[PDB]
Amino acid sequence: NQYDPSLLQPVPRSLNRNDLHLSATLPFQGCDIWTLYELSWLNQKGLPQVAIGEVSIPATSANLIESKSFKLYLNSYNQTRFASWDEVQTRLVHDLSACAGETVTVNVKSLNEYTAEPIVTMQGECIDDQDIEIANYEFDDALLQGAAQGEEVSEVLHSHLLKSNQPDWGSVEIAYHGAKMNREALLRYLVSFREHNEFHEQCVERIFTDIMRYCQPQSLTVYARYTRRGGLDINPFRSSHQSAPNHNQRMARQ
Amino acid sequence: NQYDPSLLQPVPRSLNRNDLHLSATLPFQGCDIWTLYELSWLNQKGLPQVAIGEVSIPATSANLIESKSFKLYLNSYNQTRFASWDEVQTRLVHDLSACAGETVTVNVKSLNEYTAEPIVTMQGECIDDQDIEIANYEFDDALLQGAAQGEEVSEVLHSHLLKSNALITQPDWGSVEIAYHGAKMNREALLRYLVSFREHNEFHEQCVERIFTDIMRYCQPQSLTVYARYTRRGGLDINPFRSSHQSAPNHNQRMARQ
Ligand SMILES: NCc1c[nH]c2nc(N)[nH]c(=O)c12
Ligand SMILES: NCc1c[nH]c2nc(N)[nH]c(=O)c12
Repeated sequence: NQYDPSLLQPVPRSLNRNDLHLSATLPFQGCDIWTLYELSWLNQKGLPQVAIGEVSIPATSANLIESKSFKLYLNSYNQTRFASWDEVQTRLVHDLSACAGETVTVNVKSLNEYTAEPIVTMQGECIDDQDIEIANYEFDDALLQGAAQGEEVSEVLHSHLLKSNQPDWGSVEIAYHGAKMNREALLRYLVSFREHNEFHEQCVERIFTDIMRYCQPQSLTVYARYTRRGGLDINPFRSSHQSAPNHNQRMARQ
Repeated sequence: NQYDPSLLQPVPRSLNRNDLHLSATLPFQGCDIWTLYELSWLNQKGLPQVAIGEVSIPATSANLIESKSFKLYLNSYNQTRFASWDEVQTRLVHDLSACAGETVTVNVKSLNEYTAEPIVTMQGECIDDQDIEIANYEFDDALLQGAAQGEEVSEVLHSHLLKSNALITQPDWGSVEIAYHGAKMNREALLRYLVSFREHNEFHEQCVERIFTDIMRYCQPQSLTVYARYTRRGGLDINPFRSSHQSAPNHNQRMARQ
């Protein structure tokens, strides 16, 4: 099967946001950064081309794009001849923007651009090394109740323990300014996502809205980077004060 | 549920090797390097642990391990408490060696070991940049016929254009590095040959062996190494290494698409 933009499946963002009981206007801004590790097509002469794509979808887009459908859409490029790399990037912008409902940004880079590019970790302190027992993996947001009692602080915390539903795996970076967060509670909360079902996008939005309503920080940023499924990974960034992360560099599991 | 070694499914190497007309005594030595990006389990206290696994399976093993079973087997660790990372590494070795049929080597690394680790590309000259037309995608090994007419040389070549499917599937993507000492290979022929794999259905390990045996039969190098690095599926990638003279690749460093 060749190029087929109708393979893309929009999912209205409002659908699962309704269950976060949001306000009229969004409490956050941000974007979903997708890495397309498998991007490949044929040039005009039938010679395969390979590239890595990077896509940025604004969090204000009416829809997100269902990842399997994104994967299938990309696969439809595989056996398709395009006259150039510019054409490929342009069609990607067109189709993805059409689907999302807002202009999407797309970078199509040759593999060579990645040579020597670092695997990175996240900012701040990892909260994952704690001596605690967890017997119960059921999602409990109330785990955050009275979570930030501390001194007013600006800090960045991260965790590699985000898991969801076969399993999805992710790391999450939480930067905030407010009463200092209890690290055990935060860890327990994050771990409680383990058995639970939502899109990565929806999960980041849940974590943001839960932290905001329980811990009431002055400013908050929640940024997760998930390992790829079907050659694509999703990296939702949601912030009270900030538009996007500085770069797309991959983490160890990605 | 809980840790379950029975999920592992071996696939005998003999299947494809018979297909490639090999005897019990192999033209090559080597191993299959797997990277396990998703390895996770619970510590004794129920706190999730995450690691990247690195598994080397000797090419002399009776069996390979079917990737999906391997993934499912690994998932069974997710909700299981293990006493230590040491116990995890031990269980992996024991179970994977039993499935493969020979002692497998396993390294379980913390995520932190990868910080600042650079992405690498393969060695030598990329053959991918050629202005040529591909008329059809059917696998053709005869594309290598008369492919090394050149003066005697030692060189390393690579291509990012390896693609494959399998009956069990969704395309697989890979890069392949070929180092040889022999009559110099025509790069157009080699590139075409590799591209002709696009619609091919076989496992990564089988592909690499096919490429090695094809190059050996058609190009008759004095020594040959074929090393492919494939993108992951289900959290696992396979990097088969096959050489006349060498037992293993120098490292597991990941490539752009991996
Ligand atoms: N992770 C499950 C999943 C399936 N399809 C998806 N599409 C998007 N955009 N995000 C997701 O998290 C998923
Ligand atoms: N990629 C196809 C595939 C499915 N299962 C597999 N198991 C192994 N060992 N190798 C493979 O290439 C595959």
